[PDB]
Amino acid sequence: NKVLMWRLLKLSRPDLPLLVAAFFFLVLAVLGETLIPHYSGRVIDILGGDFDPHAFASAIFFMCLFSFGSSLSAGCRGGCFTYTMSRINLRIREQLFSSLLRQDLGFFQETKTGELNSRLSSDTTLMSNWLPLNANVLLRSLVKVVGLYGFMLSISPRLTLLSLLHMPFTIAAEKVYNTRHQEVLREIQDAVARAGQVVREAVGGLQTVRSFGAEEHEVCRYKEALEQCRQLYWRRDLERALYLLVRRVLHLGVQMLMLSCGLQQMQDGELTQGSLLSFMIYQESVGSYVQTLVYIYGDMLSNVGAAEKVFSYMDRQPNLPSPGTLAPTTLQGVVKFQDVSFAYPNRPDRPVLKGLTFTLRPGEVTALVGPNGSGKSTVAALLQNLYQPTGGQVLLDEKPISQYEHCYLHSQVVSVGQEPVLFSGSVRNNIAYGLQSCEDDKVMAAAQAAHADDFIQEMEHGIYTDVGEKGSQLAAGQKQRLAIARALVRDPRVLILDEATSALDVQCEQALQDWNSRGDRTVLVIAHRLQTVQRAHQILVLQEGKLQ
Amino acid sequence: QRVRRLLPCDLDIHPSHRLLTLMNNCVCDGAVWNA
Amino acid sequence: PVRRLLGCLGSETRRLSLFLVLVVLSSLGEMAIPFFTGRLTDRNLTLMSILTIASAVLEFVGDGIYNNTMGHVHSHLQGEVFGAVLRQETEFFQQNQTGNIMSRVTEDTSTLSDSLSENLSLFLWYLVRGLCLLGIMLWGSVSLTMVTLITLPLLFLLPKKVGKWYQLLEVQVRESLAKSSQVAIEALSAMPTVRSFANEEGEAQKFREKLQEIKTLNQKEAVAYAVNSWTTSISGMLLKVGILYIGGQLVSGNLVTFVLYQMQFTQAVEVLLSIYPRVQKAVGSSEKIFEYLDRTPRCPPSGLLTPLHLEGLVQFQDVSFAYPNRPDVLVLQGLTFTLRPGEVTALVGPNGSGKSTVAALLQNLYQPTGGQLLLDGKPLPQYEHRYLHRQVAAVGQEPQVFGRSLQENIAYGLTQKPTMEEITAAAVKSGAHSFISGLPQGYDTEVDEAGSQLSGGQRQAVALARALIRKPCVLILDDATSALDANSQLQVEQLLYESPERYSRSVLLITQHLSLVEQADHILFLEGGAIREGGTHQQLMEKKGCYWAMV
Ligand SMILES: Nc1ncnc2c1ncn2[C@@H]1O[C@H](COP(=O)(O)OP(=O)(O)OP(=O)(O)O)[C@@H](O)[C@H]1O
Ligand SMILES: Nc1ncnc2c1ncn2[C@@H]1O[C@H](COP(=O)(O)OP(=O)(O)O)[C@@H](O)[C@H]1O
Ligand SMILES: [Mg+2]
Ligand SMILES: [Mg+2]
Repeated sequence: NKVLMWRLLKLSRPDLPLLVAAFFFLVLAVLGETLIPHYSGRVIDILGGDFDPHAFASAIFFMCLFSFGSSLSAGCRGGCFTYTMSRINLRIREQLFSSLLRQDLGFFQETKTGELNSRLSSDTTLMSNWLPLNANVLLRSLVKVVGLYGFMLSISPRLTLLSLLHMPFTIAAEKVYNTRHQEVLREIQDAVARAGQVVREAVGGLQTVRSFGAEEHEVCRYKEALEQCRQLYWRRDLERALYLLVRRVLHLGVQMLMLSCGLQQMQDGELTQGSLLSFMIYQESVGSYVQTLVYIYGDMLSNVGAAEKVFSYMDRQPNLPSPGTLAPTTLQGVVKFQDVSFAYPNRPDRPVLKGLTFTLRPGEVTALVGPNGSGKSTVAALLQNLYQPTGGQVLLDEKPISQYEHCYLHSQVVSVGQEPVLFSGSVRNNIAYGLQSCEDDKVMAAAQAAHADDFIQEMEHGIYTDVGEKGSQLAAGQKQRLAIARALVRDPRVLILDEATSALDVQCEQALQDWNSRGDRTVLVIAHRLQTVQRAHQILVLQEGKLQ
Repeated sequence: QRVRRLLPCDLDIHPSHRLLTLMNNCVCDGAVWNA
Repeated sequence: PVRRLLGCLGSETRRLSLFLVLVVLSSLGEMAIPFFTGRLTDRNLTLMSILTIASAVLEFVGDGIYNNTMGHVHSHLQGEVFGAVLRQETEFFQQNQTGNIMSRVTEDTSTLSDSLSENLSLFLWYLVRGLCLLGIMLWGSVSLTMVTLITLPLLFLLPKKVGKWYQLLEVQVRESLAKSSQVAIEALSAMPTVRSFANEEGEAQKFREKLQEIKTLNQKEAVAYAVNSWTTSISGMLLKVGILYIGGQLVSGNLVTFVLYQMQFTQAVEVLLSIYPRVQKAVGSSEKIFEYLDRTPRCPPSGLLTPLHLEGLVQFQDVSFAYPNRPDVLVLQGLTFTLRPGEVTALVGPNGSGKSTVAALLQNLYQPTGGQLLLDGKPLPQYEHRYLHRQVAAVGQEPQVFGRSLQENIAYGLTQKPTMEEITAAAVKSGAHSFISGLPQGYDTEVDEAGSQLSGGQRQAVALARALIRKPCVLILDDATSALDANSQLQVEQLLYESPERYSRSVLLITQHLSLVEQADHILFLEGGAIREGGTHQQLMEKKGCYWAMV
């Protein structure tokens, strides 16, 4: 509807200098086109009547001059319209991506990432590709139609008769067609996103597919999705063709009726043969211009009204607390729970944590153990302010965890995931991930601290060697060591080792046991079994969301 | 003479949107000038 | 180069011909109006309306046929591009990231088929209308039509000269779009890690660099558009001026009709001139998809051997391997070992010694670069793909779980849907039934992407159930020893060492821990890509004292 276009104009406002230039030129373009027929008719009649070489040359010369003047302005206008289209598209994509990252983690479980990417790719183009031709035709018809209506002075009391019996017929059909056209476009979009998700899944996890030999199954699934999209495409095209047919028939009928009425006027009215054909031209032109303008306006409305979910994502407010501000220069490292109970927001009414009251202090390693699905990982997530507790509170240094600044909290408190994920890029940019500035002297110390230098040197370009997507060019132990180095390089005060030693071999399992060597860190280790944490100062046993 | 026309009035609109007319060449921008 | 864009279209060749005959009929009907009604200044109104209505109906039918044919072509091409993409070797997907591949599959095809749909009908319509106009002009005056047709080819020289530039520009634009999509997907897929390390603004900036690289090329695109729009109009007006001059020299009263037809033929030529740059741009855009469609894979073709009975006799003969991106470094150095039915062979070694590479080689993902690997006396490529991947099953070090129902994840890849009793049996055997029955929706429970909803050992249990539902002949276990719970561990050891179904299987247990390697028939120590020691637990421990677990 018009509400979304108002937002579209709101974000299109920075491009006004291009729009005024485009309006400026197209006005010049049409004022140039309005002069060509004069000299064309002049040269035609001079060639047909008594021939004269001299008047011929002047007429053709002025025709050439005006043809230069109009053509330059037309091409010079199309260029700027095309450029502002791309500017709008890029701004829309950038703002959509900047808004997606701001969402809470619950949003990313409810929606598939492949569909998100397919929407970000396709819906913005659907939003902005119509500009270089829809706006040009609409504006040109809008300026030209005013002149033909102003020629109502030919026969005054009949163009009102045009206005009062032409509108209601056309307007209703446009509304009826648009109501279905917008819906079918929205369905086409929500089907194409679902089709793209299949390609996302098939290509992302291709090694498993090849291990199970199911390439043809995925091909069949994608072909089914493409057929589902093709049906909607055909429906939209057929309905558009039907609307075009009915529009043509209505225009022909009304023109025939007015021709009959104009003939009926000439017997006694203030009309003559010379005036009648003079009037008919203006009436035909105004009818064609208005019937093109209505169609263009309706199409422009629904194109925007089709990709509504992009606007919904753009202005969605995440389910997060207000950003923190606290950032003391010194952080003690004391963290404690207070009757913390949690249930995941995506499937609530299913308590994972019943109640926890443990406390941690610096230099005293604490081990958390429990069966599969006990709730250790959710405790680690709550410590990192990834989810908010539904009961009680999490206090760090006697302050609520949500009150610390994001860039400071995530610099002081870091963790190692159960299965870490590494981003594509150089190894030094993975170890120093998320840091504005980091010298190689710190990265090489972090590599030594994580027993990583023994294999980094063997790479193709040393520490500058590229790593494939998701870390698919390294062994599992090498990924684990890089993840450990990533947490170590940030000199954290609170370190959470969520099953970090699972993928390592016995030499590294025993060598890195002394995480409290510095003696000024609050270290939490999560272990599947009690044996590996016999050295822990404090041991917490968790089952069914309750600690022993 | 007023020779008939077999092409759309505007060349930048797809022929599917042609909107057939009765007067043909009498409808173009040349007749908007007229005099 | 243009021939590919016509080869991808030439599947139907019948609907397009019918549309062409329909548009020819419509053009004839529109041309026939004045000779029946009267040329100018007209009981006579009825037949004219009848002709107009007939033309409108014919146009509607032609448009419907053309739209349906274009939808069919779009669907076929978009399916075939993906079908050709999935055939490439596993090395190819290390050079091209998934966020680039799916951007190429989904966006390039939908742009090429949109440009083709928008341009083909326009070109045909203006071609037939220009042909009719030229046919009239031939009756107008033969010689002037001849000179106009003679000077017409001169106007094609400049677009022909500037043709390649559009292709090389569009290739860069499309590759920048693909690179941007890669960053978007990589940021969106791993959101918890991005949030944990607070690198959101870094991802935004990295996306903005690609957007800036696109914005730089878009300006040149707009400038080229403007200059082309200048040149085409200048040439179009020059065409009519250079023949008005000839008419002036010639003067003969019938020249008026011929000039009024030339001023329309010149607009048809002007439109056909603007058609060309879009054809060049479309040729440029489809560079990568028409490389995917015909790039020959490096893998050997699959055979046709499907024995009804098979035994998991797997043996290695001096196998050596090197990953394609670093061929100068040999990851494996002359391995040689044999598997037999009923025995469990444990592969043990430090991190990065090549165990998972051995597992990948056994699954025929990569071909050996030395020696030969044989299964039951036959090389792996000689077997049918589906048969080979049914008889050989494995559990990855990080098993991927697809976002669908648990009954379909366990039964993934099978040629037919198993009965519910088979899935229940497999889930009980792997121990997954201890937690599957606790889910509110049971086996119909939806699974979030990559198994994010499941716990640690539950993923390994589901992967083992998926591997066991096929009743494989060779079983590989990369990490289903550590993360498993107490019940699942007992089930795993029971199936490995005491279940009756042992004697039909050969097991390659890959694990660097002592959890289950004590009872293995053979223990192979892999250090630096080469086997160092071999033998049973007592034989291995005797020659080194406290071989491992010193503390
Ligand atoms: N795609 C690849 N391209 C190049 N080198 C690779 C690739 N994948 C692995 N490597 C290298 O090959 C060697 C063997 O890796 P592999 O994954 O086989 O180790 P692993 O013994 O299974 O390790 P772990 O026990 O830690 O899981 C390592 O040096 C690794 O960096
Ligand atoms: N993102 C999520 N949304 C909803 N439920 C979840 C999510 N992640 C885990 N759960 C459920 O909550 C429980 C938390 O267990 P978890 O802490 O993951 O076990 P572990 O500590 O072994 O990783 C699990 O049983 C799981 O089924
Ligand atoms: Mg491995
Ligand atoms: Mg866990």
